[PDB]
Amino acid sequence: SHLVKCAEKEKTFCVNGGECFMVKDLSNPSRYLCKCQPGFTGARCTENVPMKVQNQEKAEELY
Repeated sequence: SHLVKCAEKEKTFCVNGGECFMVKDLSNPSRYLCKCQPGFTGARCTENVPMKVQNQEKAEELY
């Protein structure tokens, strides 16, 4: 059940720099495990989420 890196055809399975791996064991089809970037959600790590206090746009988080 080792985390072997997804082949190029599959590395796109997780986006936004999501480091795609696959649980290498002779049971599952190709069950994925993606070490996604801090502040992403969804199966494919498609939707970004608050990295900062991403709501206080007035606060000096933007600039």
